[PDB]
Amino acid sequence: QTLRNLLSKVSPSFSAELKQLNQQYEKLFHKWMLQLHLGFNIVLYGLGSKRDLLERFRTTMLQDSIHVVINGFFPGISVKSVLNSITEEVLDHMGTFRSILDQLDWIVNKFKEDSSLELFLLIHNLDSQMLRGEKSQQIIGQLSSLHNIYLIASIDHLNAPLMWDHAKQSLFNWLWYETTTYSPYTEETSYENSSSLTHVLRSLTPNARGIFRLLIKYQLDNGLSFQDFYQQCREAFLVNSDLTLRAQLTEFRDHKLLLIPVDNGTLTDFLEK
Amino acid sequence: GTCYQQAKLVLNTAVPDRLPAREREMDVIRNFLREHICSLYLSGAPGTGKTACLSRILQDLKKELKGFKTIMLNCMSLRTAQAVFPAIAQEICDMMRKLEKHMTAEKGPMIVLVLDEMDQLDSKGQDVLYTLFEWPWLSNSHLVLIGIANTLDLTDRILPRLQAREKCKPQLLNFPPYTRNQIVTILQDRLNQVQFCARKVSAVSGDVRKALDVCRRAIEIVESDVKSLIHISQVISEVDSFPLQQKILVCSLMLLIRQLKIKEVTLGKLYEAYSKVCRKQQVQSECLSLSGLLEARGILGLKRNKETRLTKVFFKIEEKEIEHALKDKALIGNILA
Amino acid sequence: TARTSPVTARTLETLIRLATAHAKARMSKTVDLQDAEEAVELVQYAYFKKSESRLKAFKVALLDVFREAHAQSIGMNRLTESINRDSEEPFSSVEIQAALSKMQDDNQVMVSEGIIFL
Repeated sequence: QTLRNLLSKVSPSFSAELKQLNQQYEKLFHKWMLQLHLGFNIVLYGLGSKRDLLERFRTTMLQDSIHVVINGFFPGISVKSVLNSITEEVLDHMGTFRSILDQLDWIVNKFKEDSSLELFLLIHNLDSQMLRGEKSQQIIGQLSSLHNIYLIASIDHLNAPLMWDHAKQSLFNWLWYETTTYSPYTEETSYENSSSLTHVLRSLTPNARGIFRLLIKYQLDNGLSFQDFYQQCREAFLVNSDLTLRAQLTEFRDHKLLLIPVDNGTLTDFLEK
Repeated sequence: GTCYQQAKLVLNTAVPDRLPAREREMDVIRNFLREHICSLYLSGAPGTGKTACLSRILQDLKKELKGFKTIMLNCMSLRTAQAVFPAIAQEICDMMRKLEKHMTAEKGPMIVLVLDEMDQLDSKGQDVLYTLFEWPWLSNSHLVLIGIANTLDLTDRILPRLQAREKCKPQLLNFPPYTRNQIVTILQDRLNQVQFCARKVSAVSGDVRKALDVCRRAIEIVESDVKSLIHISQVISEVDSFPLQQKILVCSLMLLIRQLKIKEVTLGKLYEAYSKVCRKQQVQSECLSLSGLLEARGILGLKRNKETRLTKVFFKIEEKEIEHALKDKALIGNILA
Repeated sequence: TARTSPVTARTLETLIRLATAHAKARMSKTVDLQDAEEAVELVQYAYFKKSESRLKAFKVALLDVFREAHAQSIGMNRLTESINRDSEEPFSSVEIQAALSKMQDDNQVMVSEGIIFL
């Protein structure tokens, strides 16, 4: 999958229609801002990567106000991290919190006491694996229930409507907009995690390399019993005592290398290489 | 007598003034550092002297070049991975922001940070390593970071994202194990006032420290004999009477594994077989104690399942070696018959 | 290649009979080599349808010697006697030493002062 890094040389097709499509999409920003500012939260749904449109909207209209961007497609994001970021910067508070619910209570009380605070949220790929928790969406909806917070979200998964319940629907107060941009999902697939054997075996002792080669050969022929494997290793004179063979087996185990959990085709290609 | 003492002293594990047979790696490191003074990852097997050679070359660069600050840190001295953040700051003078602001300064001497045994800096999310590797590629960065590791998969398991972004790939250098000729050259360099030991060390592990220990032990045995090939092989074979009840127990267990063919035998059946054999030759706490004692010698292995009956027993020695360890065939025949 | 018919004792009878027929083809009295060769070629066509041994013997003998001793050191007299006793051919010393040198380059066998160690 390393070849992916070199695959970016392919040129796009029919880019003129995409240009007109983006120009048509650009004109809805004022209406979206008006709908946000009256107490509505907006979801964007449609085919194609819509990150570019959101970034354009931010850099065009949100350069004069406080705004927080969370690109949830990163698999390391959690709601507690968002809460900590809000507390540390929006309110500039450093004190730790005993529980998530207590942090939510503090934030709600602070925002209710201070009516001069306005915050904008820009969430990318709200359907992330880490944000699908019921408590996560409950927390986000409770946050969005305030009249001093504006929410723009994006949907890219098919089963998104199952996330929201009737009470959650009432809390979120959603409006929908269809914006299909046809953009490739380069960045959003970049962080996602869908050679090693050669590098490991390069610096290992040649006896271990031969033993592993024999093990691969037997595995491709048809798991070995310990006794038969020891006898065959004896026959090749790569082992002088069973303690040494078990030491080599433990060395292989330490690298997570009896069955080898490696695909047959990869082993066949590696043997000749 | 002083000759033996001097030979033992020279062959110690202390870092020497010169490390021969590693001139290629040392030259590569020197060229890299001189290019980056006017991100490196060393990976190697234990006993390759990576720490020693890096310390020697860093001392040489300190002697020859000026205008840089070099900071050593050992990861084992830190109980927590996150504790790497203060330990670095204490060596230069929210804390990570202070480190970044001190590192991105427009004017400032170059900083060469080396963290020995990088593999100990693992995290539940690998965040610390990611930040450390992304530091040298920020704006106005003056960082040359060197990471020493024994694990070969740190650049593979831990850093897929650095492979995703081409600009953040460090330069990797691997230390091959010492060959027989290299070991012989090092040994003759130590004694300016052999082949068999070097061959065995290279074939087993290639660890120069192991060869030094072997020759030290050989010198110790030679000097002990005087005060009162053969020595080297003797020591290496050394490193590389049983109670009668224990003999009866192990013979009974061998009979059981031959008879019922199972790999592991329950303690109750083993005790029953032991009692039957004792009745044949007219000879449970004692049995369990003997099993534990046998496990102490390393003859038998016990999978302990928190109960007397659930503790399972297995062998560790080939049958032929077991038979030849016995010096009497009369007992063997009597137990077999 | 697979076989169309099983090979039994009757195949030898068939070979003899085909040789006799081919000898009958040309006026003669005796059976010649090509007479049997023609029948053999016919049988080959009809029936079927679509050093190193030195090294192997040396290794087998070494295995037998070393785990008939159950020790890592073996006396030279017993070595030679057992190697040249169970083998039909007492092997040449020069080629034995060449094999020993090749295995030494393989780091499998070391000979020192007439004693062999693995």
